[PDB]
Amino acid sequence: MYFIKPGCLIKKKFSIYTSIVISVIDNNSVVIQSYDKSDNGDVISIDREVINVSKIVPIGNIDIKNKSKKEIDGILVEENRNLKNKDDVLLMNDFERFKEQLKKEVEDMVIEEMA
Amino acid sequence: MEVIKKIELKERVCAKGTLYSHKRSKKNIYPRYSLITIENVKTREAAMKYVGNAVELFKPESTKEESIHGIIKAVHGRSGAVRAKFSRNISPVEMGSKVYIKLYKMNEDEI
Amino acid sequence: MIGKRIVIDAIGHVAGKLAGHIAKELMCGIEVVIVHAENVMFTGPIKRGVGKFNSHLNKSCSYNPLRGPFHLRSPSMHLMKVIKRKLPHRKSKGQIALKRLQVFDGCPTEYLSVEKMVCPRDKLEYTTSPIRKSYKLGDLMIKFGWKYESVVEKMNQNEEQFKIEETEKQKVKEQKIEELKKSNKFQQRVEEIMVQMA
Amino acid sequence: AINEYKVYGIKIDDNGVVGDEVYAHIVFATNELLAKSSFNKILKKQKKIKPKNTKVIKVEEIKEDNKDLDVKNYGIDYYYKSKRCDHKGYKEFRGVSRCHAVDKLLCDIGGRHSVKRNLIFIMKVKELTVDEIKKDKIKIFAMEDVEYPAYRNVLRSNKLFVSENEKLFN
Amino acid sequence: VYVYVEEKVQIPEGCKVEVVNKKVTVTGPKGTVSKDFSHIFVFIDIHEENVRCRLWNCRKQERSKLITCSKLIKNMIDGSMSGYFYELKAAYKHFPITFEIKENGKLLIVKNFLGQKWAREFKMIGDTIIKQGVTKDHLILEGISKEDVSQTAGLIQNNCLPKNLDRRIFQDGVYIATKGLIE
Amino acid sequence: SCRNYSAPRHGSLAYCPKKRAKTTKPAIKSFPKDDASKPVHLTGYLAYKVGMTHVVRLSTRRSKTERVLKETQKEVLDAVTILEVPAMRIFGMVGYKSTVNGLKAIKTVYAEHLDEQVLARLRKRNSRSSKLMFKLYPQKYENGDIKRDYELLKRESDVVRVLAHTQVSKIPSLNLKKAHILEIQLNGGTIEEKIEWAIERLEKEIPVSEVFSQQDLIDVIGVTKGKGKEGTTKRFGTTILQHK
RNA sequence: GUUCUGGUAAGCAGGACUGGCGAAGAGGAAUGAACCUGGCACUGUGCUAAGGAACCCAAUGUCUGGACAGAGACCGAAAGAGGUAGGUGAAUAAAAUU
Ligand SMILES: [K+]
Ligand SMILES: [K+]
Ligand SMILES: [K+]
Ligand SMILES: [K+]
Ligand SMILES: [K+]
Ligand SMILES: [K+]
Ligand SMILES: [K+]
Ligand SMILES: [Mg+2]
Ligand SMILES: [Mg+2]
Repeated sequence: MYFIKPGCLIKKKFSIYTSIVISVIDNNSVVIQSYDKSDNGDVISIDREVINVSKIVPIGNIDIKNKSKKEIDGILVEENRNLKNKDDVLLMNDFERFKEQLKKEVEDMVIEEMA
Repeated sequence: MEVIKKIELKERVCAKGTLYSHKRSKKNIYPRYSLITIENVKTREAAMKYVGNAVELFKPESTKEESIHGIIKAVHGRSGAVRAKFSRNISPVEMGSKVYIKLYKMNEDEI
Repeated sequence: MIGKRIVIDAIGHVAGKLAGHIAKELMCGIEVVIVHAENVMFTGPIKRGVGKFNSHLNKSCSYNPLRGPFHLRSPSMHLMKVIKRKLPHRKSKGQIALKRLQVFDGCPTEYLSVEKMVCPRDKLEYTTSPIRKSYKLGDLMIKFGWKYESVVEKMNQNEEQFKIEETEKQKVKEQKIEELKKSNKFQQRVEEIMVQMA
Repeated sequence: AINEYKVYGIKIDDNGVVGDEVYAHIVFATNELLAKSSFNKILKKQKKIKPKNTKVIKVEEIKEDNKDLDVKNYGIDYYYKSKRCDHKGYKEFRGVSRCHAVDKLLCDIGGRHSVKRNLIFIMKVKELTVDEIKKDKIKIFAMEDVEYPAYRNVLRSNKLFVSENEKLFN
Repeated sequence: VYVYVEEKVQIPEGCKVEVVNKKVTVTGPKGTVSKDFSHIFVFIDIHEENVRCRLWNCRKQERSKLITCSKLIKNMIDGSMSGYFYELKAAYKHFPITFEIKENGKLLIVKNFLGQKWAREFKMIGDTIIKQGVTKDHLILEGISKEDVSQTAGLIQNNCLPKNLDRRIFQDGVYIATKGLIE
Repeated sequence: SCRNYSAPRHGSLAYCPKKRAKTTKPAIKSFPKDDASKPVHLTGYLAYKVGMTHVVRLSTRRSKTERVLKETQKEVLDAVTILEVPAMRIFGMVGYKSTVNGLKAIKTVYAEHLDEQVLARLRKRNSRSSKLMFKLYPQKYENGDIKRDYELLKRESDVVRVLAHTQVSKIPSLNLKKAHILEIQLNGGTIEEKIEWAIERLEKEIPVSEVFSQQDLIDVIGVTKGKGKEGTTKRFGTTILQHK
């Protein structure tokens, strides 16, 4: 089991990207640095916020024994670099989606004959 | 058999929804308007993008007219339901039925 | 929508909360099958449940008991009557809706294979605090004369057999196909069929 | 939410500025009208100037900085009206602002003593260091010695029905 | 509200303990015992040769349950290294009570209590066995489980008293004399 | 106001509503608990009521605490009923399965040769029949259908019962040409043993001496004498009112 | 509704002041002459009140404290102990305790 202590990595309710806890206030509230992205044009923003614990899920730990705000922004942009909003099939144009569909569909016709 | 074909044609091109009530208070009903829920639409902001779109109720067992047309007029509540108007008033016997959402806008006069 | 069916595994849900969600679907035209009715959970000590049920048996029609209330003594039928009174059953629309519902203790053989749904908001471990007691409907109903407990234990053992067999049968095909598809003999024909579709 | 304001005002009669004194009052309230109301209340009870002989010259909001949301310890002196009489007391809280501290007291007394927010009066708000702390409650959190795990489960999806074989919580 | 509560019990040299879920099982020289703590809200684990209970942010009446949990675990450990005993003693002013041990020490019969002609039969709970003491008036019970041992002894004491007579004149009975661990 | 004096109720409510029985022949509806520890045995039979007489028996029953020295023996006069019990013949078997709705029948299997007396129950009016009743069933012996049937009964059953009829032609005073048919349960052993025991005995006659012996305790099920429509004084025992 | 006189009181008898029902429909308090919102010719589109928002039944969720009694959401006195959450004032202290 993980613990809620400075340097815990968390996700928020119905969200894909990671955020990090910075201070603990009481037995139910914390201060977090939060990452999010505008799907309108890849515009990111990272900012600090006070939150109740019933909206967050812990997943791991990092050191951050002493760091500045600009440093932790760096930690965060590295951490969630790989992640994405949506599966690309819904983002691409129609012909490209059909081309991707054919691959899967033909592969089944092979497998059902080969098995 | 034309009915079996007309269904498959509609199934491939429309979103799906169900009729569940007339517009009503605790005491009175307003049968000129009907309430619909659409399959994967679950917030009021999501639902706003359908206001203006055409809807059709298809009923093959009918002897008079095989389909009724209508239009989505407004959003209703906070969980993504909508309000619609049809060329004829919907009977209480037709509640629970499947409705088709047609992916193009029409004017209030066309119905 | 009329023409849609749904199968629900009742284990670990709080009775009065699931019943509200189910009743709404019946009014929208869905056919519902509930399985494992003997495992639904009520909150509080069993002691309180026993007193609420004793007060119910005391109720009867003064002049003719064959008109008066019928006190049902099976977990399936009890949960059925909880759902019944969350519908408009004195009118035709409620009587139509009720006939779309079936409830079973255990899992019958015709429903072993079918894939099954669940309701996260109504599960005990979400909707209640850990520090307080609860009981199962199967535990209350043995005290008021249910007579088919053992029949349900025998059913429950057939389910366990089917689960282990199906999972074992699946894991072999998963291994087989995933080991197969890495081969050249497979990856060759991809090209051979595509030559005729490109 | 609660805000902090400072109100200034003078006496007038049939003619202007009848006294050369100006009076001031710091208050925690939700808006300016609830602030002005408090100013009238205190003037009439500690002096005897009724509204028709008063004029407010200024109202200002007071705001802190705290760009990094740093956490601080505060002590608060308060009283409230019950059915019996008026009850005085002192309690300690943690937060990112004086207003954050004050909103937590108001919530506490409503929870513990069944009092509406308008029957509670703040006398003093003071920011404190670790050696100053009197009562037991906040000291462990102040000395930076706390970790705990999660007791509440969290939903994965907004859908009402999900397949048995999916992951349900967190 | 308590911020943190922890309790610890040390596992002796010969003993072995496992925890499956909230069932805790113990093995050692005298045999095996197990008990299920699923009815208590607590977190149990094994760590550095100790058994550890923990809770965070709990109420006053939740921490009482944690402590009670920890004392029961110790009794299981102790009982596995040596069993417990209970000693019973017959007392009479006129009619001598007599005892029979049957079924290898799983059944006790009592005869002639206050001159009554009907017999009484008592069954041993769980692992427990019944044995003869230093003089004819004494019985000894021995077993692994402090619960099973003490419950048995109690049932005998509670039944073998006068009824509808003045107990400060009629003082006859079977009484619990001594209790402890075996050497 | 409360009634002036106390008195008990008239008649028992355990038997209300007191309606007329549907037919004159009873089914045994409840059977004693099975025990796998004993041999296969039958649990019931059919009988006809003849009439009554009386007997004298010797007795020596007295209180265990009675201090009398002598082994006193005493005559007692007692009334008795006589029942006639000709041998029943076995003609088929039924298997049942346990469900959430109780016992349900799986299949029934009949003997190859059946008697005129038993076929006569299947038709309504005795003297007007083409008698084409069971004439096609014997083929099922040749086809192996019987051997498939026994397999299914043996594979999936919880309770096994035999079918037996009575030989009415032996009791001429009944004026009856149709046999009576009863379903009787087998207790003891396992399902396989029960089925083999039954198979050995189709078409044969079982005497009453198989089922009961002297000094045994038994339960008797029957329909009482009929008395027509009657008033409250006789039906429930209420008192007659004032003479004027 | 606010007040008064006679009476142990009363859905009792009798006065004063400002609006009602009588002669007043509609939506809301599950139901109710008089209570809450608010005064009516006949149609159509929008918005709010009072009161609601798991299900019956159109619209529901979130945060922080309390509370375990077949309790409460609907509900009786003088007198009281027990459990638990907080305030204030006295001590003692080789963790604290009264
Ligand atoms: K009377
Ligand atoms: K019966
Ligand atoms: K009039
Ligand atoms: K009027
Ligand atoms: K009404
Ligand atoms: K009235
Ligand atoms: K609704
Ligand atoms: Mg007569
Ligand atoms: Mg009115």
